[PDB]
Amino acid sequence: RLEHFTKLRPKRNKKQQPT
Amino acid sequence: SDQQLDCALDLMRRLPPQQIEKNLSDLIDLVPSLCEDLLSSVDQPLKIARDKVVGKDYLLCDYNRDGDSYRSPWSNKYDPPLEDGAMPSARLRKLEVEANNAFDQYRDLYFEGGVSSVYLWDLDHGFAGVILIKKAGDGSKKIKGCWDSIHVVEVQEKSSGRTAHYKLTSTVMLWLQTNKTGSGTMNLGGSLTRQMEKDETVSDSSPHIANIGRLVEDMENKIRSTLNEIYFGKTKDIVNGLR
Amino acid sequence: RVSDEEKVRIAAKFITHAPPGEFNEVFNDVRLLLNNDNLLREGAAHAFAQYNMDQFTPVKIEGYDDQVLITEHGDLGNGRFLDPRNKISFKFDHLRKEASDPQPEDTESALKQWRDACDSALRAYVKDHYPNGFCTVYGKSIDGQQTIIACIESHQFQPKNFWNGRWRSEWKFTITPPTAQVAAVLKIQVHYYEDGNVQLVSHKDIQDSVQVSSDVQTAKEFIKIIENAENEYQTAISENYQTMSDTTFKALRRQLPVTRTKIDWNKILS
Repeated sequence: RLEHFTKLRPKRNKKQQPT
Repeated sequence: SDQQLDCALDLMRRLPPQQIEKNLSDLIDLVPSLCEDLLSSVDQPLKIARDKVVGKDYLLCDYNRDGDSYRSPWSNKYDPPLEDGAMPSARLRKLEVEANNAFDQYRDLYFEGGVSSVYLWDLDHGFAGVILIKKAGDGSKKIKGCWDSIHVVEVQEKSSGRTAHYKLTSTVMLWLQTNKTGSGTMNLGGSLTRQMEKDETVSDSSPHIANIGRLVEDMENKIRSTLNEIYFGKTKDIVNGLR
Repeated sequence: RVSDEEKVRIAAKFITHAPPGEFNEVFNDVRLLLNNDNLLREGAAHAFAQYNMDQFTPVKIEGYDDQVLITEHGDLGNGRFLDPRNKISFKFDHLRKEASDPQPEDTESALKQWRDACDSALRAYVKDHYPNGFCTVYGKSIDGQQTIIACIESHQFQPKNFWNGRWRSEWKFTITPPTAQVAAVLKIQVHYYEDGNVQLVSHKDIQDSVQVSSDVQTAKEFIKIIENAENEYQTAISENYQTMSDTTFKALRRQLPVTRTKIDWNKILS
C-alpha cells in the first residue's frame, strides 16, 4: 500500500561494509 | 528480497519514530541479509562530528560512511583514518567544495545557526549528492526541538552538458519534546519525504549548484509548510477528535 | 549472527509496538521478515494478547449492551476475560478480536455496590465526553486494599486518510474510607503516515485524594475528579501545540531569509 520514495535514491557504493 | 525491503520500509513507517534508531538496529538484527539495503534506504537522525583539522562540525550518515569511518566535507579525509575509502573523483570533489560553501550560506540565511554538510558521489553518467542540515534548539529548554534535512539529488548528465535531469528525494525529520505540568510528557516527532524531478539547462549563468540550490530551496520551503500543517494542525485536530 | 530466540523476541516487540489501527499491517510485515512461520507462532504468541490488553481493545459480546475493554485487569487466564458489568467471563480470540462463550462469573463482592455505582456514573461521563468511547470498571482487593479501577478507551481509525489515533485512561481509586487515594495515567497516541511517519505520544500521571462517604455520592466525586483532570489535560495539550508552533518550531527554521524573498543563487556563488 505505502510508496517508499527512498528505494529509488541512487546507491553509493562503499569499499567496506560496517564491521 | 524486494518484498523484504518493502516490508522493512513499511515497518519503519509504522513503528514509533521516537525509537527510529533502535527500530533500524532491531530490523537489521531481524534480517541481517538486508543490512546494506537498510543502511541505504532507512533515514536516521543526523549526528555531529568534529573535523579536528578545521575546528568545524560535520554531519554523519550512511552517505559519507565507509566501513566504520566517516568522511569530512572540509578535509576530505575519513575519521578514523581509512585505507582507500570511497572518494569523489577530482572534478566532482571541486563541485563538492563549492556546494558546501553555497549550502553553508543557505543554512545561515534560513536556519540562522546549525550545521550543514554536502557529500557527492560519482555515477556512471552523472553524479549524486546529499545536502544535510541539522539544527537543534537548546537542549536546556526541557522543551527540546531538532530539525534534520536530508536532500538526495541524482543528476543525469547529457552528452552536451547543456541540460541535465535532476531527481530530488527529500526527507525532513522534526522532533519536539516537552515535559510540563499541564500537558504531561508530549513527544511529537517523525519525518516527511517527498520527491520531484525536472530537466534544467546547465550553463555559466545556471550551473549545477544553482540548479540544485533552487530545487532544494523549493522543496524545503514546501516541506516546512507541510510540517506546519501536519504537526500543529492535523495531529492536533485528531487529538481533539478523540475526546 | 542473531539467534532464532532473539529474532522472534524482536518480532514480538515490533508486533506489540504497532500503532493504533495498524496491527495487521505490522504483523504481516513482521511475518514476511522473519520468514519462518513456525518460529513466529511459538515465540510471539503472547504478543497478540499483550497488544490487545495494552491498547484497551473494545469488544462486543453478542446479547449485551455496549462493549467491554480487554485489559490486564480483566485477564482471567487461559484466553478468558472478565466483563465486570455483566458479571460474565468470555473467551477472547486475540487474532480475530472476537468474544465468545459467555459464562456467569463472579470474582469478589466487597466492592459490588461501589463498582456498580462507579460504572454507572463513568458510563454517562464517557458517552458525554468522547465521540465513541468505552469504559470498564473493576473492583478488586489489592494488598488488602479495596480498589476501583476505571479504564476508558476512545479511538478513531482513518487508514484511507493515513491516520489513526487512540486515547486511553486508567484511574485507580484505593478506597480507605473516609479517604480514597487516586492514581491515574492518561495516554494519547496519534499516527499520521501520508508520505511520512509522524507520531504524537503523550502521557500524564495524576495523583489526588478525595474524602469519601456513600457509594453513589462518592462515585459522583470520582467522576468530577476524572472530568476536571481529563479536561485540563486536553486543554494543556492544545496550549502546548500553540507554544511549540510559535516558539520552538519557528526557531528551528525561518520561512524565508530576512530579505523576505527567496535566495539569489547568483549572489551565493559569488
